[PDB]
This record gives sequence, structure tokens and C-alpha cells, in this order.
Amino acid sequence: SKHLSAYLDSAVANGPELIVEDTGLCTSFMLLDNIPSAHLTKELIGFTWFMQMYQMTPPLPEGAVNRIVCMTNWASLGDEGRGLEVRLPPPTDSSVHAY
Amino acid sequence: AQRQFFGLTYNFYGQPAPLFDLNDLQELAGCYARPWTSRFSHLAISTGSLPVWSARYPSVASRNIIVNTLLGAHLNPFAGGQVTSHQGITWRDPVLSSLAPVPAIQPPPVWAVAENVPLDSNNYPTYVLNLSSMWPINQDVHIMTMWALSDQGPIYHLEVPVDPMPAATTAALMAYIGVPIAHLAQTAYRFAGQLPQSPDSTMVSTIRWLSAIWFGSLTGRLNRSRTCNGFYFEFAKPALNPDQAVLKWNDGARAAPPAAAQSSYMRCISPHWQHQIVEVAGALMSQSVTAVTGLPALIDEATLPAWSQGVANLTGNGQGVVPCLDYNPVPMAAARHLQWRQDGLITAAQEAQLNNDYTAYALTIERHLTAMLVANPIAAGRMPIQPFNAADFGQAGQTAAAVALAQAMFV
Amino acid sequence: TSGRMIRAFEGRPELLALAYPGRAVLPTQTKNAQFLSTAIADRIGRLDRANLIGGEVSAMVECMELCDALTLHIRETYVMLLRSMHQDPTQIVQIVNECANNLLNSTIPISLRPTILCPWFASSEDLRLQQVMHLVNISSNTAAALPL
Amino acid sequence: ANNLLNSTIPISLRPTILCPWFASSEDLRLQQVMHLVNISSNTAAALPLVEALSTLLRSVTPLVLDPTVLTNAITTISESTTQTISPISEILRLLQPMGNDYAAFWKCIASWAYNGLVTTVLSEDAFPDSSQSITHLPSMWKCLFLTLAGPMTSDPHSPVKVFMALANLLAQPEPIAIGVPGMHQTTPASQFSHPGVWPPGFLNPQLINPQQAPLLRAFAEHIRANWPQPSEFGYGSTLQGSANLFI
Amino acid sequence: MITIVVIPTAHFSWTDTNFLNSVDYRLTSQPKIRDRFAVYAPGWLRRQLDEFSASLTASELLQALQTIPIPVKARCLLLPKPKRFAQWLLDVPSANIWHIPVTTLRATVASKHPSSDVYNYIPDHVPPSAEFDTVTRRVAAGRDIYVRSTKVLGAPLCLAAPAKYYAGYLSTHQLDGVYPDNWAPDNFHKREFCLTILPSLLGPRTFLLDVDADRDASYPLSVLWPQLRVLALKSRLLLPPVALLRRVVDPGLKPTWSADSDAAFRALRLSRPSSASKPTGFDFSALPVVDIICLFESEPDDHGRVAPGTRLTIHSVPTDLLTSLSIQEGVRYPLRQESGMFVPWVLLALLMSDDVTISGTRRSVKLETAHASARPFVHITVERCASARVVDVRGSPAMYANAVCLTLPKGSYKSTIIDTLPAMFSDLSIL
Amino acid sequence: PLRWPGLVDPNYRVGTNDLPNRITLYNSLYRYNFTYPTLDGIMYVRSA
Amino acid sequence: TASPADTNVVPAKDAPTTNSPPSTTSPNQAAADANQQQAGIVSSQSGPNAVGDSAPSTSVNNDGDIITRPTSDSIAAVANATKPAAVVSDPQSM
Amino acid sequence: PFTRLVQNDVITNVLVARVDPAQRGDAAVDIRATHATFAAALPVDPAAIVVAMLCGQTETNLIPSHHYGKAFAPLFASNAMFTRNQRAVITREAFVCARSAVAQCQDAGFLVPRPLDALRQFDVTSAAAAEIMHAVNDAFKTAFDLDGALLDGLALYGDPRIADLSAAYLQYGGNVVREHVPPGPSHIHRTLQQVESTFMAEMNLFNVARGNLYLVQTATNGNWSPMAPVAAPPFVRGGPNVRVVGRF
Repeated sequence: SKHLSAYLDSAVANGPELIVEDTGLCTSFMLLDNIPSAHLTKELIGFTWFMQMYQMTPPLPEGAVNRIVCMTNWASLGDEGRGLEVRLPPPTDSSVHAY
Repeated sequence: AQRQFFGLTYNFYGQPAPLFDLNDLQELAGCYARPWTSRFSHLAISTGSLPVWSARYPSVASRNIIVNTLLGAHLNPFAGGQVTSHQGITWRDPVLSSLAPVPAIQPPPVWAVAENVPLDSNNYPTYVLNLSSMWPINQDVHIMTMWALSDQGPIYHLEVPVDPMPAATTAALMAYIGVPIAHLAQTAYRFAGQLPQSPDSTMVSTIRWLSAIWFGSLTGRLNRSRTCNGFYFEFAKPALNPDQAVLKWNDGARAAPPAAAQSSYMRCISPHWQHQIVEVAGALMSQSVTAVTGLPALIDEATLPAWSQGVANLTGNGQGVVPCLDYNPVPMAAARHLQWRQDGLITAAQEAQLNNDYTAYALTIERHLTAMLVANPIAAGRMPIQPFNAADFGQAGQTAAAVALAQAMFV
Repeated sequence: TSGRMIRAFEGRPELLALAYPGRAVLPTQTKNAQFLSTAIADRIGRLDRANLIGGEVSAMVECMELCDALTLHIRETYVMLLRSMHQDPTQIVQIVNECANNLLNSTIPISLRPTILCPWFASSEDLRLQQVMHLVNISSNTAAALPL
Repeated sequence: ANNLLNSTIPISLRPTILCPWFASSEDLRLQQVMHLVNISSNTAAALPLVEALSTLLRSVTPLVLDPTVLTNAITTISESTTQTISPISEILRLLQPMGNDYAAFWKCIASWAYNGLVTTVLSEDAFPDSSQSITHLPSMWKCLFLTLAGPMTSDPHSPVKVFMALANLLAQPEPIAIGVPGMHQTTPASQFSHPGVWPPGFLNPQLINPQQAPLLRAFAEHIRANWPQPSEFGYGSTLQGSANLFI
Repeated sequence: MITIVVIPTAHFSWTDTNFLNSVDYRLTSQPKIRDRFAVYAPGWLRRQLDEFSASLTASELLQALQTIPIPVKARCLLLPKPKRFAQWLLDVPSANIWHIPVTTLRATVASKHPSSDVYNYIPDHVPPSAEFDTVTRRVAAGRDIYVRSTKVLGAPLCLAAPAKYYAGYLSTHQLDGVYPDNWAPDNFHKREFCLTILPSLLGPRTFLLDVDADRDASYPLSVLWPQLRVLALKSRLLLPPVALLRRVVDPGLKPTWSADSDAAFRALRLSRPSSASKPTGFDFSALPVVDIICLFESEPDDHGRVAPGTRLTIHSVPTDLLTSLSIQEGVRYPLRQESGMFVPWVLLALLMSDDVTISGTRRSVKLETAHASARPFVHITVERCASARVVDVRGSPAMYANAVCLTLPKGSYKSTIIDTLPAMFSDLSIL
Repeated sequence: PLRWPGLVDPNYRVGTNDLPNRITLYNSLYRYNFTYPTLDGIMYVRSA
Repeated sequence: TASPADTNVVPAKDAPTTNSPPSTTSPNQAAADANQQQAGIVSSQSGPNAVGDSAPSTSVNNDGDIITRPTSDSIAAVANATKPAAVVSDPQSM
Repeated sequence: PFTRLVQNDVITNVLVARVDPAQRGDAAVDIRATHATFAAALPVDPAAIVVAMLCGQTETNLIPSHHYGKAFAPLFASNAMFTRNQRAVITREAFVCARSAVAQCQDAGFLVPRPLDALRQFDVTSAAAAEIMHAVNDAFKTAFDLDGALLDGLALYGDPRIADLSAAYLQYGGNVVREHVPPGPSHIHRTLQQVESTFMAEMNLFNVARGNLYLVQTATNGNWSPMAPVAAPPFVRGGPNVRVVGRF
């Protein structure tokens, strides 16, 4: 506030940064692992199967409780981007600061 | 330029008042902004990216339809020479820059409601005196009229000269090769919309050719085998989403010019157009040409709704009258596929398969729309989709004549 | 799958695992498996490609992958905006010639230009708006006029 | 050899003899197209063919190039004073000897045999500035050279380009109308190229009023009347494949 | 041969053995990399720019220079005054290649006022009544040019004749300045890339290098930076320095086809195995520094999850500081000390840096290092080096060996740098 | 499944969504390969 | 006299794309410019002919995509991204 | 053909078609179309040409027969005239074989006999076809010890899935003249077809077996000829109580 700025001829000679291109996934929401699944080894053996056991990255979260959250450009790729983003922690955290 | 236009407001389908909500106005033309070039601001490359599948405006054409109805309540100066108010809203200035609620000190007279009002530019002298700034109104009024004149699909005009394309158009088209139709339609709308132009301008001829080529390829006469000066359109697979087409240029044999100049008016005879982007884009693109050059001739009244019979400066039945043809997409698709087989592009087995796919695709469109209408009965006071009857999906119309025209248009 | 062609992220294999859930391997019937096992076989990869010139980049390509609708709607709108301020060379060269009062007449070659994009233009209203805005951000004394 | 040579070659005829030196016309035609595939649009790999053919031509021709007589004729009529900065300066600048063996001349001749694969064009820098007036003498001499050299090039658009060059210099004194949208009499001549932009007046000189634009009308008629007529002639031997595609 | 036009940054090292190093020293790490680049940027051109800087606007200068081909094959051949110059064509008669009459030559020798006649009608003679662009236009032709003044731009300027004619017509230092041009030429080679300080038409095979730092204010062509940058920006022609290390060029960060995970990218691995017994056993005026992007994180939640955190850019921290402390990329070090203060090495990094900004935008922030902020950071990770270049240090902020006083606001951490840093070594006399 | 009709619904037609009411995660889209030529790349400028 | 070098001239191997520089921005235009410059033609003499042309490049796939490595490696990359362990160790195996 | 001043006969483009456009999968037109002129442009300086025109002289005793006979003799000492024929023939054979190979791999395409169609093969896209053609092209070059291009261009750019080459040029009057170059009678391809046909009957000799594989636990004590069992197969796909595993 009160940042009175004078019009300058050279200042407007920059042009906006219009061309921004992304090669990543066109998505803005992420699936999460909010509560991890337990590793049973003595009793209840077999009730859980981690894809890591087969050296594979699962396509979906495999936690005990999984959430959807908003994390812009989490899968972005190719160049830097606009420089302002929205990232919310899982609801197990406050996440107040975003508002 | 072009110092005059004529127009016609919409028809009420038995309803007593123009069919739009205040929210629709506040949504589609609010913010005190200029509404005169917004027709494409809510369109994109394909239906997959657009919110046309649910809630308000649940159709491709819905927004533009509502826009046309909205204007019908505020174009009084071209009918009675005076600005008026309707439901407490009016223009901000004699230039008709934007809309706003009425002032409390000196309100303008309240508009007396009516339908199918003929419109003349000459009734409002200030328009011509400020033609340079009020030019965009010309395009939109024309577009509204071209839609109001017809039930089912809007009307647009086609023509092909006896001469070859000029080099300028050739160069211009060679730069628009890979562009989808929707983007092309925007440029045409953008071009004629924002400042006066003379009909003897390169872009005008360019867009004129595009509409011709689009129709010729739509009928399937223009293909990879046979093209207009190397250009032709390509349509997407019916197995996934046929509602898409892009421009192409090719080695194929070039079609010969017609023996005499060909021209006619066109419209879609079936309700499918309301939710089919290629129809909307094609119509808007073609209508853009007539907006800048005016109507070449009166439209034949013979096959138009009752209110369109004998509209001054628009429709006629005399000698200087151009006939208007119409078609249904499904029979049109069958004809296009048949031409492909005869040209040898496909086998008979494929042609049968293509017909099955397209018919299945069209069925979904019909199924979606018919369910959408009962969800938005016109008695509710707003018309998001034009009313129709179930039998309207089965009309063959003048499709046979249409392909015959393309036959004569690209020999 | 042999029946489809997909994007090889080729350096972000972990990302590829997320991009195409349909390519999963399902040893045991877990809740994830119960869902993934229902995936349609071919709803993956490149659907259609606009291929114009041999030995030349395809102008655009259509595919399906992990992509939310909302971001899709935004970015499609953004592209639509860019197109709204692009014009073909014939217009561009004509604009320049007219700007110079038809001096320095010039023209363009006639050949295919597949994938050009020149977002360099705006309506008069934009210019009118900017001009007014420019007049608002100055001291209306002589200090404003003198540089002009 | 066009029977410039007569030859004899004795050979014994044994029952079991093999001389694999024959190919059908279809093979040659197929081979020729394959070259087009391999060359693609890469100009760099197309140039050597013209280079080699020109080299052979020079090694073979009996013609001898020597500007000594031309120099003497010029020098006596000119004052040859290291003065007369008027185009005596210019033409001398072009008359003085060149160590390039006039390679440009031979390149044109070679390109004739390979037109459709590579075309010789008048160099862009050779044209006068389209904004320049005819009074600017060096520009006038440039147009003279271009007009003289026109027919040597393989570019089909050379006639139009030659015509437009003069039209440019005569823009002010001879304001004709060019019936091509997007073009003007001041447009650079080298830009025209594509047949679609051939000025209608050039197509039909009767569209130019003699009393209003005498020089331009005469120039067009001169071009349409004196530009050489192409011809053809045979070659090779009927005992071999032809390898020709279009002709 | 793709060309990259380069504009030097604020403290670009010039006397460096290779101009290349001041751009980004990572390019010198591998033989397989350094062999892909040519440099050009000759000294004679540098001197010409230094002179003309005070006499041309940016637009004019750019307009003049932009057309020059990469290796300048032409020369400017200065002519001596007519009385002196005329004698040359008779001292060697065959040198009268324009064949100016003997009578005129000795008439000039006789005249009290030797006229320009000896210059007159000599092709491509440039009189003093000429302009800069006149030279540049002829430079594009590659042939040598004959001039009548020293103030010329675009090509190396050398004497046409032996020095005897120019002596008396010119003075010692003037007669000296042309000596390298008298035998100017050197070859230019066709590698994959060639850097250049000479501008050029930006296009499909020419790129503008973006370093994200202020230009060299003293460098005469820095004024061109805005116009060049905007033209590149509107066509997406900027190149971040990291792109140069890839096998194939592309403008972008985190490309799909490359993970950018290689020893070449890691600027922290500064190595010096080679030697040449050169006098610079070390050049202690040249200092390698880096711009780094670091991620900061707070304590995890009750279930081991952690917030997305924030990443900041630290500018021009000296690299040896990090190397000597065995700092490595991709390692999540603890940030806070036992008493909650920052660990000493982080403080040193901040103190010796130039500026700290948000990674994406260009907003500079003053970092807090106390118990003020809630959810304070406890972990730090360096992610990548945005840039890594050597910089000249000699006499830059301070000028005299006697003493220097530094003013800082109260509460600065001067104690750390003056005590902990020398104590961290305590083996070599620092102060 | 409602988040993924494009992935699992047999009746899913390409080009559909329910954007104003629900966000799907797996959909079809276009990708572009534009080029951004300079002025001289568009037209032959009057050099020198 | 009868120099074979002037008689047996044929296109070299990899002729159509040899001069293409390694880039991703506009490979076809860049390749076209490289050919033009390689052939000894200078832009100031080609004039308008240099602006719109394009030529094949190695950076462009046959399908019409921007490639940065040989296509076999791209096939290899995707193949290697999916290799489940052949023999796994779990307690319940019989 | 040179055209002089007939505007309607001026050529605008010269293009090579790997497939007749009616059969082409997509436009995929020749890259040459992006160029301003239909052929490569070679700028030349008129002044040099003019000089050569104006000063042309001859020797004092020029007998045309003597000069030309002496000049032309060395050229005919070459063998280029025959190597041209030999290379052309080899090119034909390589072309036919290469086209045949790619056609056999894609599920549908140029009409060729398909003796190996029973073998499993995913439908090859354009990129894969380039790999196959590269292999064939390299094989021939190694076999016949050639240098030069041969079939290089087909694989390096454009669609390798070619059908029948043809060249054409377009006139401003809209007329297009097209010339096909179908290959003549090939020899190597004919015998190669025989090789594939007989392989399909003698695959066992190449350490390749046909048919399915059973996995019954047999604990016998007598003879055993797994490569040719005599006992009836335990079951088949349509047999009673036979289950088929799911897709995963």
C-alpha cells in the first residue's frame, strides 16, 4: 500500500512472459499416503502386500488411509513455471496458512 | 465498409416473455464489460474440455442461444429509435457500450415486450455517425438474426466463384494447415468483429473459401483423392469422437471450377446441431462473411417456420431469391462414407462399419439432448436449449439435394 | 500391451508408473487390485495424431492419461486465449506495410507453414484501456508531457 | 559420341561369356527417383552434381573467354581517367578481371541439364533497391545487366522478375496499376516468384496505355517478342535404358 | 554450429585464461564437454567497442553490429597522408595496383598542398567524411577496406603500408596500436557450439544465454541487454546455463528425456587435476562461486508426514566454502543447533552470499534466524546449482591494503565469521 | 469408479465430463507442438 | 583428364539429414538453415528464399515427434521401467 | 519441361510420393512443399554471366571434328556408364526386398504374399518400420560391399511403410502430371518367398518349435519322447472342467 510508482517508458518495454509450456502430467491434485499401512511379520501374515516386494512402484497409494489434496504442478515438467503455487498439507495438519 | 444492416429478434415459443434469467445476464454479459465479442470466450477445441454436460448451459449452443434471446430485449433503438429499459436494466450510454441498472433520477422508458421485431440500422442515426466505434454490433445482430430465422439449426450462406483462388488466400491457408475448425472459427469471428472492413478484403475472400471447402469436405466430395486447389478438411474417427475436423493440404487431384458461379443458403434440419461443435463453428464462420458483406439475396421462404414468412429485407418468394437447403447429419454421414468408397479410400466392409459407429454416436447426442430438455422445460422462463419433438431426429430433409449441390460445386 | 503407443517419459520412470495406471501388474487381490482389474484394455496412450508432412513434427496429438478435468479446462482456455491474438503472415505483412504508409512494401513466400504462432495483437478496446490506464499513472503536470 | 568418333573393339565369342553391363529403363527410372529420396530437400548434397557437370564442360569446350577486346572498346569510348564517377566507375568495377574463371556462367549451363532438381536464380543482392529512382545511374545499369542475363537462368520466374525491376525504378514516372492484391509497383522485384502473382499487364501488355506508360509497354512487348523459345534434342543410345521421368 | 551470444555479468572475470570459465566453470570439468565449444570474442574487437561506446546509441550499435559474420575475414587498411602515401606507389612500382599516374604522384610531391587526388577514385576508399555503418556494410563482404582514420568499427585495423609513411603522420602509441592487426588473422573452427560476445540475429540456430544476474555495468554492450532479452523472450530463445551441459540443447528445467543426474551437473565437485607449471600456481583473484536452490522444512506432523516446505535461492556463495565443509547435494542436513540457533556453516553461507530470494519469483527476503516464526525450519537440503562460475575479486569492494571499515546494523553475526571461521582451521595464519 | 469413467466405464464416450459437479482424474486431451518464429522468420525483412 | 571424382558423383550416405544440428526447438528450420549455410550460400544472396523453408532432421521421429535419443533406446527405456522380480520370497509358498 | 511464358503451364511443385495419396494413412506430404521454390536455389551474379556472354572467342585453327574427337576420347575410357547400370539393378533388388519385409510385418499394407503370417508379431508403427528397413539396408550394403546412400532416405525420414514410389509435378492450371516407377521383374524376392515358405515347414531344423506346451507331472519309468508324444494330450482348451486364467 502507498507504493506510488511513476510510469516509465523503458519499464513497459519488457512484454509479458506468455509462452510457458509443460510436458508433465496435466494435473493439480495428488493422491496421498496419509496413514501408512502396518508391516506385520508374526501374526496376520499375508493380509498386506506391498508392491515393493516385487520391486514395482504402485500406481496408487497403498497406505491404510489415502486422501486427495491440492498440490498445483506436483507433476509439472519442462520449465520453471509461473512461480506462485498452492500446496495443501494432508488434513492431519492445520493447513491454516493457505488462508 | 457497410453502412447498413437489417435484423429480426427471436420468437417466443408460446411463452409470454423473453426467455433468460437475470443471472444469465449477470453471468454472460455482466461486469459492466462490453458484450459485443464474447461468443467465443466460452468455447474451446472440444466438448471434452467444456462444462457443457450438466447444470446451467448444458449444451454446446446453449450460451449463444441465451445471448441471442438476451439481445432481443434491448435492441429497441433499431426498432423504435429509442433506448429503453427492461426489468430495471438498460444501456449505459447512447453508444450502447455496456449494460447497467437504470438510474434513479431519469429512467428511460420501459420496453414494451414483443417478439420477431424487424430491425433497421436507419432507425437509429447515431449508429452511422459513430460507425467506427459501434461496428461490432453489426456482426452480432446479424448472427442473432441468422439464428432467429430458423428452427433447429441456424442458417448460413455458401458460394463459389468461377475463378481460381487468389494467391493471398493461398498463402493465408498454407499458414492455417494444422488448425482445428474451432480455432479457425474464432479468427473469422475476431476478424469481422472489431473494426469496419470492406468486402474487397483478402480475409473476406479467404473465409468465404473456407466455408465452401468445409461444406465440400462435409459432403465427402472433397477428400484426400479430390481437393480444392490442394486443400480439404479431415474428420475424426466416429469410433471415438467424430465432432472434430482440421484443415489439410495434399497432392490429390484438384477439382475443376464450376461451369457457373454456385451459391445457396444452408441449415441443419435436425436438433443434433445444438450439441455438435463442428456445426456451431461452421455456421458462425460462414455467418461472419455475410456479416461484413451483407446478404447477397433474399432467402427463400418456402421451407421456414411461420414467423419467417415474408420478413422485410430478409425473406422473399420472388425472382431474386436464393433457395435454402438443409440436411440431417446421419444421412449426410452415410453419403460422405459412400463417396469415400467410390473414390476408393475405403472398402465396403469399412463403410458399413463407419455407418454403424456414426449412428451409435449420434444416438448418444439425441439421448443426451432429449433428457436435457425435460430437465429444462421452457415454461421455467429461460431457454437453455431450443425445443423440439422426438420425430425431429428422424427427418432426412433436403440432404439429397445438398450433396447434389456439392456435386455441382466441385466438379 | 502391444496394442497401444504411449509416452515414454524416459528419465522419470516413477512418473510413468503414475501416468498410466492401466499398465499395473496385480499379483494378489487387494482393494487396489479389485479396482485396477476393471480397467478397460485400450483406454490409454495416443488416440489420434494430426500428421501433416513426412519427416516433420505432427502439429498436434490427442491422447488419454492421468489428467484432471479442471486443470484441463484452464489450460485449454489459456491456449484459446493465445489463438485469439494470433494472425497469419498475410495480415502481419499487410499491417507493417500500412503502418509505413505503404512505404517499404514487402511480401511473404508461398509455402506451408505448419505450426506457427504469433500472439502479437489486441483489440482497440485493449489499446484504449491501456492508454487510459497509462494516463492515470502520471502526475498531470508538465512532468508527464515532457518525455513524450 | 553423336558419331564424332568411330571405334572398333574386337572380341572373341566363347560359349561361356558374361558381361553384366545392362539395365532396363525401369531400373534406371527407379534408381533416379531413389536419388530424390536420398537428396530430400538438402540443397548442399545437390550442388555437387552441377559442380561436376560444369567442370566437365569447361574441360571440354573449345570456347575461350577473354575480355581484352571488350576492354579496349570500352576504354577508348570512355575517357578511362580514374574519373567519370558516373557508371564508367560502375561498369569498370565489373569489367576488371575476375579469377573465378566465370564459374557462374558455366553453372547456369550445367543447371539446365538438372532443372527440376536445382534452379539458378539471380542473386538477391544484384537487384536495385525498389525504393530507388531510375535517375540513380548505377541502379539503371544493374537493370541492364539483369535484363541481359535473364534468359540464362533456369528460374521460370526470371521474365517477371526482370520486368518488375524496371517497373520498380519507374514507379514514380510510370505509375501503372498492378492487378494483384497484396502487391504494389514498389514491391521488390526478386520477391514475386510464384505464378499466381504475375501482373495481368505483364500477361497482356494491351492493359498499359502507350501514351501514359510508353517505356513499360514497350519493355513488356519487347520481352514477349524476344524471349527465346525452348527446344529439344535427342541424346544417348537406343540400345540402353532412358532413365527419363517426365520428358 | 549453433551460436550462443553472451553478455557478461556483474563481475565477469576477463583476464581469465579462458573466457569460457567465467561463463560456467562446469563446462571445463570434462574433456568430453569442453571440446564442443568455440569462443571467438577477439581482443581487437573488444578494444574497438571500448572506444565507440561513448558515441553510439544502443539501437544504432545493435543495428550496426548485428550483421557481422562470425570470423571477421576483412581488415581496415589505413592510408598515410597523400604526400607520404604517394611515395609508396613509386618505392615499389608494382604496388601502384590502381596505376595512379607517375606525373600526378610527383606533382603531389611538388605541391605545397597535396590533394586527395591520390585517394580519389581508389575503390572502397573511406574518407574521414564517413560513418560507422559504411565500414560495417563492407565488412559483410569479407574483403579488406581502405580508410583514412583510426576511429573505425567492425574489423581489425592495420597499416596498409610500411610504418615509414605513417611515422610523422602519426605518433608512437598510435603507431603501436595497430601491430596485432598488421598480422591479425587466426582460424575459427567448426565445433558443435560457439560462444560469442558479438550479437547476431536471434533465430533457430542462435540463442541468448540467460544467467539470472545483473550485467557488467562497465561492459559497453550491457545497454543492449533489454532489447535482446525481450526479443528472445517473445520467441522462447533464452537458455539457462544448465541446458548447455546436456547432449542436445533445449530451453528448460527438469526435461522428460533427461534426469540431469550426473557428475557434470554437480557443481560441488570442483576438481583440478591438470597442471602446466604456469606462474599462476594459483590466481587468488579468481574465485569460483555458485547460485544454489535449497529446500527448507519444519518438524513432521504427529504421523511422520511433513509439509511441502519452501525452497529459496542463495546467490553466489563461494564454492570452496561448501566443498571444504564436505557439503553434498541431496542430503537433508539438520539446520538448527542445540540452542536453536543456525548451525555455523549455514550462517557462513548466508553471510558470504549476495542475496536470497524466493526460488521462483524475484523477490528478495531477509531470513529470520531466531524463535520468532512458528513451525520453524529444522532441515535443509541443497537441490541443484542454478549457476556455477568464476568471478574476479581483485580490489572490487575495497581498494587499499591499509585498512577498510564495514558498516553493519547492530545485531549482525560478525562474531561468527571473525572467530568460528578461522577457528575452523586454526592451522594457517588468517588474521 | 466415478472419478475414473474414462478408465473403467464401458459406456464412456470420449469428450465427456461432469466438470461443474465432480472432478474426474483420467481423461483425454490434446497436446501441441507450436513454433514461435521471429519477424524475419515470418517475412523477408528489408535488410540493410 | 578423365577424373572419376567428376564422373561418379552420387549422394553420400545419410545425405538427407546429415547437417542437422542437435536441437529441440525448431529442428526442421534449423536443419534447413544448416544445409543452406553448408552449401556455401549466404543469406544476403538467397534473399526471401531463406525464410520459410524446412528440411528433415535427426531430432524428428518418423512418427513426427521430437526425439533426443535413438528410438531403440526409447523402447529400451520403457521396457526397463517394468520388470517385476521373477522369484520373490514370501513365508507362504508351499 | 521449360515453359517460357505460358502462365497456366508454370510448375509450382515437384514432389515424391511414397504412397499414392488416395491410399495414404495421413497427409504426410513431401517436406519440399515448405520451400518457396520447387527446387533448390542457386544464386548467381548477372555481371559475371554478362561478361562471359560479351567476350567469347575461338582459336585460329578450330576444326570442330579434331577438337571434339580429341576432347571426348578420355571420357569413354571411364566405366561409370556400367557402374550406373549395376548400382541401379542392385537398388531395385534391395528396394523390392525391403518393401516386402516391412509389408509382411505390419498387420495390413502393400499386397505381398505372407507365408510367415502365422507367427506372432505386434503391428509395427512407423518408428519400428524404420528399424526393420535400417537392418535390411545395412545387410545389403555389407553383402554387396557398396558405399553411398542406397535406401538411406526411406528409413531416415518420412514413413518407411512405403507401397509404390512415384513422382509428380503440379502446374498452375491445376493439372498434375504423375509418373509411377513400379519395380521390374525381381529375382531375390522370388527365392526369398520360397525360403520363408519352406521354413514354415522346417522350423524344427532352426531350433524353433510350434504348438503349445503341457506341464503334467509324469513320474514314469519307461520311454520318453517329449518332442513327439504318442499319448493323447491330457486336455484341450474347450475340454470339460478346463478353466482359463484371467488377464492378470
